[PDB]
Amino acid sequence: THSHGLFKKLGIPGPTPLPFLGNILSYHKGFCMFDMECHKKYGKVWGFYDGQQPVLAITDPDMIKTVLVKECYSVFTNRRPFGPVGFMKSAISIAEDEEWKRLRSLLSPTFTSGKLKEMVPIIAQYGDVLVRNLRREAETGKPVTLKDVFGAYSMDVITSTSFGVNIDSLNPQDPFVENTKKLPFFLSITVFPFLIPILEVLNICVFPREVTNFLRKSVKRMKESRLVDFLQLMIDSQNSHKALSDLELVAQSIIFIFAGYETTSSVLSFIMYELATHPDVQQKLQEEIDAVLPNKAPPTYDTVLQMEYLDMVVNETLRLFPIAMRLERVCKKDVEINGMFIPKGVVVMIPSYALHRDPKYWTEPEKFLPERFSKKNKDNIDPYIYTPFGSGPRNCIGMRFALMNMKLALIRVLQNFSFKPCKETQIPLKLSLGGLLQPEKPVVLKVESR
Ligand code: HEM
Ligand SMILES: CC(C)(C)OC(=O)N[C@@H](CS[C@H](Cc1ccccc1)C(=O)NCc1cccnc1)Cc1ccccc1
Repeated sequence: THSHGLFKKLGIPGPTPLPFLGNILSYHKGFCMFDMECHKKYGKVWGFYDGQQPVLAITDPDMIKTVLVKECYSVFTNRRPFGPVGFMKSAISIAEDEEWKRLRSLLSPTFTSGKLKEMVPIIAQYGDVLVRNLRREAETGKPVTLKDVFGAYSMDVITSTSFGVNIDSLNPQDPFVENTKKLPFFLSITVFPFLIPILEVLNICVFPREVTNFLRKSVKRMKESRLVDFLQLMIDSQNSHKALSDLELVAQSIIFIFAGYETTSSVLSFIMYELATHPDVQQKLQEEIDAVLPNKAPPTYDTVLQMEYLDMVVNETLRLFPIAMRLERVCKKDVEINGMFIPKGVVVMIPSYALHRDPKYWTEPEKFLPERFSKKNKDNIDPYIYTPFGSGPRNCIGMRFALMNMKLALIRVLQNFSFKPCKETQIPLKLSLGGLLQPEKPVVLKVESR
């Protein structure tokens, strides 16, 4: 301190920081709106402060490629630290430098296309659970809270694809549904991040210290009972890198569970909102599914990859609602990328949400228009502008699994039901002014049987 002269010095523009707070008062309308304003106010690069922490936004595709791919192992390797984490320091999304590179290696083969084709029959069976829990609400002409029913399915696939456990968590108190339920503080970190090590010597975990105590033992119950799913594929790996330890493995289990719980369910809710508020896209998708799977035939790994309009709908939804909002890398050395000095310790940020809604790359960016991703037009889309799964060595490892999971859900559900707005549906949907990509009011819709 005071780091607050850095961008003034480097000749990089940006909003003037308040003492201690930096620019965080500007987060009151949410990360997203702040980024969009800076992008129009300042242009291709700018700089702000989360407390004393300098953040350099970049929006040049080449420069973004340099950061995320070209200079990844050398400079922009780790994400911005947050804490206290405790033993979750060993989770892949959290770990750093060579220990991350190791965890990335030991867990990469789990996420292969071939391993994912063997999860399809299991992910298929809960697609049926999802339809019956839907019909019980459709036959009773009462509006439906999509996050609950998508959450219950997304919860079902996680427990199954990651440990073998098999519940219809919507309807009992099966010993597993509840510890995963615990699925203001985090803003006080930003002004006082010098207090993270304080909390790390106090063993306060941002992960409720009890959930983790439940699964550290629950895994070693499963580990010593067996002795097709993620835990097996990880136990099988630990049989050039030091093999995955037992606590290390639990920490990955925790990452996968959250990674694909609120994500899968949130995205599915954004897609169903768009398909209800655009009934022709919905009909057109329903037709393509009936063309590929006539007589409500069950989707397989290969018929899913055949559905091009389904892919367009998923991609365009993620353009509008990229649930990460930003990508970030901590610059670990004095570097120069594409003619611009970047001093060590700066956090480099890619404003994905702003870049997805930039009129300078998107005609009518607020409109939901799947055709942007027609095989005709899909080629003009800059892949360092549309980045819903990141890019380079540290992108979303669960990308293909998440696309596959969501699409199986949609096919099964669109085969059987159409989706209409209720009077209680929020149109236009508004994003949580807070810190997550979720709707302000939950998405509720009328569900009717075909
Ligand atoms: C629609 C669903 C999802 C979306 C849009 C999404 C998006 C992202 C993004 C943007 C990142 C940061 C990438 C970067 O920094 O370049 C990321 C990281 C990550 N994601 Fe996902 N994600 C989704 C679901 C999942 C799922 C289901 C898993 C399940 C295993 C998963 C596992 C991970 C991991 C482990 C990382 C950190 C990877 C690393 O640092 O090595 N994600 N995701
Ligand atoms: C800075 C602030 C306090 C505002 O929020 C964060 O601290 N958020 C990141 C920090 S790691 C996060 C750890 C985690 C585990 C369980 C519950 C919550 C969080 C993680 O592994 N999530 C996986 C994931 C989630 C979503 C998609 N794909 C994968 C989460 C993250 C974002 C983007 C890429 C990678 C991680």
